[PDB]
Amino acid sequence: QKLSAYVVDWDLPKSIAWDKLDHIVYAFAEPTKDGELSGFTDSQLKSVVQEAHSRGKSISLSVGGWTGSLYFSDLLKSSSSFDNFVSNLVDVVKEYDLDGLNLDWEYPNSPNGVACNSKDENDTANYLKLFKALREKLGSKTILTTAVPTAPFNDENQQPSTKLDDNWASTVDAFYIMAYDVNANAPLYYPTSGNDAVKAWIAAGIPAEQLVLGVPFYGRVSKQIKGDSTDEKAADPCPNAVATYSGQYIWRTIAQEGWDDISKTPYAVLSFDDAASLQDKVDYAKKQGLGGVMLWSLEMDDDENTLLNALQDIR
Ligand SMILES: [Mg+2]
Ligand SMILES: [Mg+2]
Repeated sequence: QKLSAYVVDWDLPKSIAWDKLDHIVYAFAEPTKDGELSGFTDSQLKSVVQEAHSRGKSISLSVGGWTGSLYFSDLLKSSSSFDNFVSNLVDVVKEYDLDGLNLDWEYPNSPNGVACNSKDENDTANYLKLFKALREKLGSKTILTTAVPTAPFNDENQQPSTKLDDNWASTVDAFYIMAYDVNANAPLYYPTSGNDAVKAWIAAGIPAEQLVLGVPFYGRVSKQIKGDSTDEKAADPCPNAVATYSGQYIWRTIAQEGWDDISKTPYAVLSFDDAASLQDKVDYAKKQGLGGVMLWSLEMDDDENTLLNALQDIR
């Protein structure tokens, strides 16, 4: 899986450029307070799985996400909720014939992310309990990945773990660094960036070949002011939460509506990514011996696949 591409349940790519990618990550299934799965479309996940297998491609289900991380901590600290969650993850792998599961908790024991997310000092340890249990329960041929922040999972004082249980690196196949929404939106060099994140995760104990550099097909605008037509005002799943904008401009608005040396990204203020910066990220990933790259998200590209084409050197 040198090149993985996220697709979203609420806006699937009408047509997937299958031979231009290796791996589809389907977002999101949201864990409920009770360890159930929710939020994704049966028929749609079935159909995408069937198409991926027909095209000889692999597909994972992403569990969690920005508004799907409310109950990870609560679920994983307790016992039979942990077990119920593990069993339902095994069962969704059964049901949908999945090649992998991608765990996207944002974030273990963190003040960042959705404000009212459940958080506990033991979140990273129970998260690895979850991964060891999943590797247990699913077999060796199931792909276990996680979408990860720019720094190793927070410790029990809400600081990036300086060392990780190498049962991480031996249980989890790949770690997808979400090196975007940093501030540059997806800076390659920097107080963090893709390079700084790769350094931190390598120093924490995750080898480079199990690290996957995450790149965006969008940019963020600043003067939170509104982005383009897809930036709708939205509130987090917390009572009384203020609804806000993201500032998002997907690549398609940039393209149809017609440089920063330090971060190696383009500015317009709209900080975003084009074929040049994405090629720079690919060159970085190759020079560092990373496992590949992941992209968020596939539907944001244009008809002529500008951004997906600019990534082909990884594969
Ligand atoms: Mg169902
Ligand atoms: Mg996200």
